[PDB]
Amino acid sequence: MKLFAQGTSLDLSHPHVMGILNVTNSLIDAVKHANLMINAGATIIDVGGESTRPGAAEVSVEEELQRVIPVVEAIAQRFEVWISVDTSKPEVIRESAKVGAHIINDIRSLSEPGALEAAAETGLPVCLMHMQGNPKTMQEAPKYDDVFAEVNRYFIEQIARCEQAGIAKEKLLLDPGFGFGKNLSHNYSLLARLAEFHHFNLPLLVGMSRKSMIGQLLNVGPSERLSGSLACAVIAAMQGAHIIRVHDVKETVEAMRVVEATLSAKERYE
Amino acid sequence: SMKLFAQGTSLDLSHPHVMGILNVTSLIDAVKHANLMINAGATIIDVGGESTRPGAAEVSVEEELQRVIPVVEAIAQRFEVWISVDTSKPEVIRESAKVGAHIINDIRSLSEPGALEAAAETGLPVCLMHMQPKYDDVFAEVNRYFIEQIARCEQAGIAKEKLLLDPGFGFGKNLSHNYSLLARLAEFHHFNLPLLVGMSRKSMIGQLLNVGPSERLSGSLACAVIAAMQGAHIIRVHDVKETVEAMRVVEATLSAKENKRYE
Ligand SMILES: Cn1cnc2c(O)nc(N)nc21
Ligand SMILES: Cn1cnc2c(O)nc(N)nc21
Repeated sequence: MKLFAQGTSLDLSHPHVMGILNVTNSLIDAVKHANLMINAGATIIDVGGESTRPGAAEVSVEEELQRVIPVVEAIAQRFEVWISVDTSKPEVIRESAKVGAHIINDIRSLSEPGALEAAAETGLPVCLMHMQGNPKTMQEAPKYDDVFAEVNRYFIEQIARCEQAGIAKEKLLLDPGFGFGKNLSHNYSLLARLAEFHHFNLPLLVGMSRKSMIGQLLNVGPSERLSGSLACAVIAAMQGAHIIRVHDVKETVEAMRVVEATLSAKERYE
Repeated sequence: SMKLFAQGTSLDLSHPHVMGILNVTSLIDAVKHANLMINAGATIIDVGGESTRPGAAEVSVEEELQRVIPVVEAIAQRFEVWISVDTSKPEVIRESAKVGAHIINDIRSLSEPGALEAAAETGLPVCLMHMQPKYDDVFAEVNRYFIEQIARCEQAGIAKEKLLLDPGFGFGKNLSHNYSLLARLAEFHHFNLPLLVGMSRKSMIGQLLNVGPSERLSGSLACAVIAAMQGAHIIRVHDVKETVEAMRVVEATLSAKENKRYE
């Protein structure tokens, strides 16, 4: 299983670590951080210029372009690492692709007007992440009859949506969207059954690093969540997740080596 | 529904337990380290008074008793935690039980003269660990050993309800063997006995990552989670606080799963 973009490829025969580069002096520091993450073993860098947190304010397209495009450009010309961009905006998708981004990572799954068409035009890999509602209100009262079933149904529908727009399955990744319109028990129900999403025969991406599903479980703040985040990462990767999106790259890469050694000796866990 | 009974209390093995390592190979400092591990969430303390490491200095019966017994006694008097004692000597087994030890943890699986009888006399739970570097099928060999040792114990009057199995990570095993056993750990549940594992800071992490003993936390946590996801009941570690947090995540995950186990 592989992905192709910008004349290179990403081999997903072992779990990859995606380091988070939050860009909400600035350019200089961003590239410094990307370098540290690459040295720590990150093979994808995730650049995001609009907050995806509960209650977040929107960001204008001109400001998002200013935050994201020169960061993506600078990385793509200095390093060989793959680059993903967290954007919902057609114009950021186009301009990011133009300067070398490899993966379109939209928490809104190209729901914005023109996003679907801009994504397809790029020819790039696209991640489809489940979210209930939208970031302004998604965490007010998350509710599911059957969260696994509804997330699974969403993937079926969105895959169809992308295919019809000319984005082939071979370009798609799936992400259950931990924390996005989900309470604590919803998150663990999905993590417990993550392996069952392999039926789509698509790459699985997960992001749990320092999130509330760890915080609310341990009752600690964001800086005390490394051990829980590693446990989540390991649980996901043992079930065959292909990309793990994290803040703490070095520690996560070490954990994935152990997972990889265990998987090699096996005849995936489920 | 798996439980262990000892010294008038019981250990509920419906969820994983973290066992903290207390090295005593003074009494004040041993008690304070035990207090820190309990505060960090360890529910068993493993006390060792002749090191189990390779080529560690052997000690006399009297020395091991002087090292081990006062520590077991002090913990049993001050805390509600369960106590595991690392020993191979009949006399230490006997005296440890007398001052409140809950589990006999013998890396040699009660192989020394007298040890099997002394263990059976105490009525305490007994951990059977595998130790031998080469195997035709390391899992099959470890599985045969367990079959052998379980029988030997049952013959001596130690019922199956008292046994725990440990595959013995790093004990006569190379990198490949260790990960082979880790990968297939869930298959050992066919014995219907508790599984105890210890991978904390060991060579199966160190050689894989090429880092020193103090740099292996992330890898140790990965091993723990992997074992616990497969239904391992007790995890023996140096870093209790972090392991306990990781086990809490594993338990939230298993509670959401139908099988309550990954294989
Ligand atoms: C941008 N972003 C924040 N959290 C995320 C998650 O969990 N997945 C993806 N794909 N993107 C995320
Ligand atoms: C005492 N000791 C050291 N390592 C050990 C391991 O891996 N298992 C058990 N049961 N005891 C151990």
